[PDB]
Amino acid sequence: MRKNRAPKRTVLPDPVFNNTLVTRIINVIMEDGKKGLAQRILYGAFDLIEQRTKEKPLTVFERAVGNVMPRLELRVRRIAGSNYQVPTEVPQDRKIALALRWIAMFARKRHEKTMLEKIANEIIDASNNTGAAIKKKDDTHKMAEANKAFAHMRW
Amino acid sequence: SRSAKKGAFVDAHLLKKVIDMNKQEKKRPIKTWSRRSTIFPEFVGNTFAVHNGKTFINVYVTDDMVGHKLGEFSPTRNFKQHTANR
Amino acid sequence: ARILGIDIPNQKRIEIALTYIFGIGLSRSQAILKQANINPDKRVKDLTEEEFVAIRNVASAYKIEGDLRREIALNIKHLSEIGAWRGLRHRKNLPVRGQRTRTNARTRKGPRKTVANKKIESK
Amino acid sequence: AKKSLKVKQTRIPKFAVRAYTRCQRCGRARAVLSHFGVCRLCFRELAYAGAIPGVKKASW
RNA sequence: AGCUCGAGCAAAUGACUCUUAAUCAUUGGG
RNA sequence: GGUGUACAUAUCUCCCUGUCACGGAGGGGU
RNA sequence: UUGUCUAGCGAGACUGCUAAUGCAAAUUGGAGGAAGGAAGGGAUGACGUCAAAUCAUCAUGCCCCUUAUGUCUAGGGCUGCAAACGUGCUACAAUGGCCAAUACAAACAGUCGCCAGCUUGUAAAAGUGAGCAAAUCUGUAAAGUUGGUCUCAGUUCGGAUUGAGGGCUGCAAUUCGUCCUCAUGAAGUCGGAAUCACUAGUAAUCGCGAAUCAGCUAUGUCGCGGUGAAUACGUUCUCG
RNA sequence: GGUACACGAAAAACCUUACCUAGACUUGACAUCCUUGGCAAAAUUAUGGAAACAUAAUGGAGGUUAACCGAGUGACAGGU
RNA sequence: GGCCGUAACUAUAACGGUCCUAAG
Ligand SMILES: [Mg+2]
Ligand SMILES: [Mg+2]
Ligand SMILES: [Mg+2]
Ligand SMILES: [Mg+2]
Ligand SMILES: [Mg+2]
Ligand SMILES: [Mg+2]
Ligand SMILES: [Mg+2]
Ligand SMILES: [Mg+2]
Ligand SMILES: [Mg+2]
Ligand SMILES: [Mg+2]
Ligand SMILES: [Mg+2]
Ligand SMILES: [Mg+2]
Ligand SMILES: [Mg+2]
Ligand SMILES: [Mg+2]
Ligand SMILES: [Mg+2]
Ligand SMILES: [Mg+2]
Ligand SMILES: [Mg+2]
Ligand SMILES: [Mg+2]
Ligand SMILES: [Mg+2]
Ligand SMILES: [Mg+2]
Ligand SMILES: [Mg+2]
Ligand SMILES: [Mg+2]
Ligand SMILES: [Mg+2]
Ligand SMILES: [Zn+2]
Repeated sequence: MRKNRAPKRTVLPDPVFNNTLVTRIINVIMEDGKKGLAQRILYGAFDLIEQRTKEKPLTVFERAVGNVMPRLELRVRRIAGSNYQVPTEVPQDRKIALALRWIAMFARKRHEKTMLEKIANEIIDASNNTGAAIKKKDDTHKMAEANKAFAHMRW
Repeated sequence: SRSAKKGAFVDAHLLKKVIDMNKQEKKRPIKTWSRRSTIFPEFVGNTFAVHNGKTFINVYVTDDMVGHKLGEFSPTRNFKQHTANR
Repeated sequence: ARILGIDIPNQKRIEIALTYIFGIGLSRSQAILKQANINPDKRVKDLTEEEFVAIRNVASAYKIEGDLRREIALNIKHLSEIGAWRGLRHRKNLPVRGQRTRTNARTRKGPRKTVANKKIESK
Repeated sequence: AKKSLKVKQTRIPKFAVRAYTRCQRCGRARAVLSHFGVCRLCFRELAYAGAIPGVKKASW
C-alpha cells in the first residue's frame, strides 16, 4: 500500500583503509551524533588489533564480518495461534547490515574495560568463529533449519 | 534569605502597639493580622492573636521564638484524616 | 586509618578520603588540604605521620563530624519545641519546604501504600 | 465583576507592584501583549481588520 | 428508625446529564 | 482469610477496549 | 585576506530538448543544468458530522439578585494529601565524572533596559562606571580538540531530601519566590503486561534568543543555529 | 476517548481573583438622561486605624465651564 | 451428596463459585 521503493544514499568509502564497511560500522556505533568519538573508537580498536594479532586490521575485520554474516532470515507470520516462521534468502546489503548491527550490539555488552578494548576483543573473537554474534548467527540458522518445512509458503 | 542591609521587618504599627503594651503593666492579647512581621526582642513576654485566616490564634512569644515570622507559629489549613474512596 | 573513629580507605586519594568523613565534604576537604599545604594526588597509604597529625589538627579546628549529628538533632528538637509550622511539618514526615505533596514527594513518605480509588460506574 | 476591575486597573494603586496590565479594548487580564496593549483575541481581530499597520500574516 | 437485622434497603437533598435511570456523596429519621 | 477446602474464588492497582465483560502483569489478606 | 554580506528589482526550471510507448493526457530513462518532473518548507482547510468546545475574551435572547449574587479593603486560599493517571526534566555512568587550556554559529532583544572594563567577595552579586536608541555598544556559546586524573564501586555516578550562612526583586519571601556557598547524601545498576514519535539536515543530541514578567525549580511555549544517523524487502497481518 | 490532562493560564506571595473569614458602602467603584451651580478632583502631611474609611491641613492642572467637580433626581448602573 | 453468593417493594433463586464420590 505504498507501491514505491525507497531510494538509497551513498555509503561513502572510508578515507583511511578505503573500505566502505569501516564507515558503515562507524555509523552503527554512532551515538548522540558524535562522528569524532565513533571514529576514535574504531581507530583505537584497529590499533589494538595491530598490537595483538600482528596482522592487517582490515583483513581481520573482513574475516570477522564474513564469518558473522548470516545466510537465512526467519520472518514472523501469525495466522491463528503463535507465529510460524519462514526462511528467506536475504540480500547482500541487508546481510552486511545485520552482521554489523549484531557485532556492535554484542560488543557493547561484554564485561571488559573501555569500549575501545570491548569492540576490539569482540572483533578478534569473531575472527575465529567463537563469539556472541557467532552464537546469534548459529541460533537463527538452527531455527531456520528446524523450520525448513514452511519455507515454501511465505505470503 | 532576606538581605542584610535591609535587616528585619515589622509593620511598625505592631511595633508601636508592642512598645505601648510593654510600657503598660496590665498587658492583654494583641490582635494582629500582620503575619509578615518578625518577632523583635521587645516582643518577648507579650501574647498575640494572629489571624490564621478564619480566627485569631493566641501565641505566647518567648525569649526563644525571637527571629522567626509572627504568623509562622499559627497554621492556615487543617488536614487530619482521609476517607476510603471505595 | 588514623582520623578519629573513621577508617578512610587506604587505596583512595587523600582529598576523597577526607570526604569520607561525615563532617567533611569535597570542597571543605580541598580547603583543609590547601591550608595544610599537603599535596593532593597522594594516596593515603603512602602518607606519613607528619601530615596525619596536621590534618587531624585542622579537622579538630573545624566542626567535629561527631558533634554535627547531635547539632542537627538539637536544632530539629528546638524547632519542634517552639510549635512552629515548619516544626510541625517536619514532625508529620512531610516535605518541610514549599514542595508540592499532591502527586509527588515520596522521598520523605517512603514506599507507596496503594489504596482503592473511587469506583466509576459512569454518570 | 469586570467593570469595577477595569476601573480599578485604570486607577493608580498605593503600591508599585500592585499594578497589572489589562487589555484596553476588552478587559481580559491574562495574555496581554505589552507591545500593543491588546490581548490575543482582540489582536487577532484587529490584525484581520487591518487596524494594526504592518502586521501581516507570516509565512517564514 | 418506614422495612430486613449502628449496618443494609426505603425517603430526601445536592453532584451527574438535554432530562431521567443508574451512580456518587451527604443526610434527617429510635 | 470475605466464601468453599497453603489452594481456588473473591478484593485492590496497572494494561486491553469507545465502555464493560473476558483476557494479561503485580500486590495483599488466616 | 576585497568581493563576502545585507535588501530592492530581475534572470533561471518550462516535461523546455531527446529515446521508448500511447489516440491523448501522460509514465520512465538520458543530456545540459545550482536545481527535474508538486526542487524542500510555510500560509492556504469545500458541503457537513460530533445539539463537539467556549455565556469565564467579546456581544447577546430569556430567567434570576437589586442596602446584595452589586462595591472597597486586610488576612487566608487557588501551592492541601493515604492514593491513581498524563506530559516533561534528571539519572542509573568510562561513547563517562571532575579540572585546565581552547576553536567554530544563526536568529533575536535592548534606555525603569542591554550592561563592556575595573575594585571587592569562596559565589550568587555589590560599588564605580564608560558604550549603545543600535549591521557600530551589550547579551561569556555548548557539544567538539588536546592534556591531567579517576579504573567499573551504589563509586570522584546520581542528585533528591534535610540543617546553616548569605544575594536580588519587592510595602512584604511563614503559609508561598528563586539564586549562591557550606554540610547530609533517598531511590535508581536499563525498568513487567503493554505502548509513542520519526523517511535528511529528519530522528538523536548541544547550546542561544524572545513573548507574558518587579521577581519566579517554565525542566513549559514560540523560534535559531552546531554535530548529525539507521531503515523502507513488501501489503500476509494491524488502526484509520 | 481519538478531538481533555506543561489545556484556557504568553507568569496565582499582595494585585491578578472570579473563592472563604472579617471590617466597611448604597442611583453606588463606572455611565447616560433630565432642573441646577461651579471659586475641583488628585497627590501628600497629621490622629484614629489590619487596611478599607473617617475627622484637619497645602486647597490647588485649568478655564468660568470646556473635559471634569459637583447638589437634586427617578428611570437605573452593576453581576466572571 | 453438601456448602456459599445472587433478580429494581418484599420473598425465592433462573444463574455463578467450590469440596468429595464410581456416579449424586
Ligand atoms: Mg514550589
Ligand atoms: Mg508510580
Ligand atoms: Mg462584562
Ligand atoms: Mg504582576
Ligand atoms: Mg447542566
Ligand atoms: Mg492550494
Ligand atoms: Mg453539549
Ligand atoms: Mg474538545
Ligand atoms: Mg451574563
Ligand atoms: Mg485580598
Ligand atoms: Mg492551578
Ligand atoms: Mg576523560
Ligand atoms: Mg566594529
Ligand atoms: Mg566578562
Ligand atoms: Mg577530551
Ligand atoms: Mg541501590
Ligand atoms: Mg556527581
Ligand atoms: Mg520562603
Ligand atoms: Mg554500577
Ligand atoms: Mg512523509
Ligand atoms: Mg489573591
Ligand atoms: Mg479654582
Ligand atoms: Mg458658571
Ligand atoms: Zn482584548
